[PDB]
Amino acid sequence: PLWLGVLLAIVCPMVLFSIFEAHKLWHTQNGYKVLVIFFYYFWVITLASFIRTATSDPGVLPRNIHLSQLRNNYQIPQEYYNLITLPTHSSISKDITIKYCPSCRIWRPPRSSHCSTCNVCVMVHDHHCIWVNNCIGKRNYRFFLIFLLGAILSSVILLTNCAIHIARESGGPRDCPVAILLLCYAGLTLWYPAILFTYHIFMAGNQQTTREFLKGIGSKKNPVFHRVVKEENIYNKGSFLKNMGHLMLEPRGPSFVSARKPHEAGDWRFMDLSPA
Amino acid sequence: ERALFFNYHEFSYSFYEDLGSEDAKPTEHDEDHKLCITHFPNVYAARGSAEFQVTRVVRVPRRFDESRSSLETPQFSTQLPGSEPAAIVGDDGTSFVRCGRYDIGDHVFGCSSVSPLSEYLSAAELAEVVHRVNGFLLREEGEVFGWRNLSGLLLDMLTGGLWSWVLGPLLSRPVFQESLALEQYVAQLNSPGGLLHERGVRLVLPRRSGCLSLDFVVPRPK
Ligand SMILES: [Zn+2]
Ligand SMILES: [Zn+2]
Repeated sequence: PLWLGVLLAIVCPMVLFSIFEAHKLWHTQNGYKVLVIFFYYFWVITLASFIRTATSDPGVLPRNIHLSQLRNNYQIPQEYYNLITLPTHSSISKDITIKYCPSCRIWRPPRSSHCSTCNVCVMVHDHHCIWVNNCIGKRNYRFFLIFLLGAILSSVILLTNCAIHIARESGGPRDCPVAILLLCYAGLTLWYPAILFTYHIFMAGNQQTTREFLKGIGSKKNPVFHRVVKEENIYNKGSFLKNMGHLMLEPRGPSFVSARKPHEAGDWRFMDLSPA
Repeated sequence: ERALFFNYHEFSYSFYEDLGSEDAKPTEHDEDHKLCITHFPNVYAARGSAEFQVTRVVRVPRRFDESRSSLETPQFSTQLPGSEPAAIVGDDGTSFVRCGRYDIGDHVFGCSSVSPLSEYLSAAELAEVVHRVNGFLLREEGEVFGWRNLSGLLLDMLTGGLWSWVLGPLLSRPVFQESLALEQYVAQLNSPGGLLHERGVRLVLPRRSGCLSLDFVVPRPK
């Protein structure tokens, strides 16, 4: 797997800091108790939110809610294949399009998408994060963001802790190598979460989930300096601030998958009704 | 220039068997006598049971041209299927008349876009029920910058991920009142003494049916 790599990278700097350093910062004046406490608190936040994001519900929709006919081994009719264009309010000047996912057999709500790995249709699909090992949907986007933020903050606090420790030891760097190791590891795991957080801020600044961005990239294959703004956003709200607020802080809403009684209680939402 | 909304669940077919003659065979007919599928197999029942042979489902679709919030939060159409601005109109008008036969089970369908739900509910009653369930869904999901969601998110961000997971459910009872409110409303419309109950139509919670269509399980029409 790949989530164990990140779990080891999250639990390793705690051990290396609680075996070697979190005793010469309590009562040595090589550091600050406030800084030790803050580091442990932010590390607990990061680990708990990573476990939460890795075992949470992305917002999957039930299956086979829209069946059509029991003939030809549950064959899909013709009119279900092509797109369907429906009008929006009198204000929004652009109509909307809607499609029929032939795997789950539901009429996809707007902004939903299909994951080819888990084989479910997530509600507001962002991407299938391999590290967390889950689809980042609508009901755990806030947890994903809390994970990135906690990682950034824990790395910065461990960095300043190790820096104030290495700067105040008199015997020279020849008596604290573990502090330098922790400093390097913090400086290395401070980059990628910061890059991901800034990418997500710039995305959500134009009401664009990562899937939508990589789709609208079109024929240009530059995923860095593409003009993040477009003129045909139905889901636009007016400004960068409001766009961020409506994409990141979105309400979770009820959970549609639950109460699995496989002994023939609540069926047709678990039967593999694929054409084969 | 605006595209007109229509019941996008219904699909049509031309090879079918007319009614009135026991020896009807599948032939091609004029478009004015084209078959239109309106009631669908009961997904909410186990195969081979009795209610699967007794009942058919009728879906009130999802709409988008009614409110400013119809894109973020689900909102369902408040019209009887068959009165949409881009629905097929027949000669019978607004009632449901058996016209032909189609898929296994020898189910009867009418050659218009009208729905057998018209045999039980009326426009005003359907509008009232759908409006109430719309309001319940809206106040359940809530607003972005409202205290429910913002307090939830703030304490969640404070305790990492734990308050919504383990620590929260232990402490507060009455913050979950809207889910049980919608459940009670639907169960009361369904229960004896209710509008839907008396007429022979059962409703299902939009929580079960993925909140992507408002389903009415009706008796299998004949
Ligand atoms: Zn699907
Ligand atoms: Zn996935």
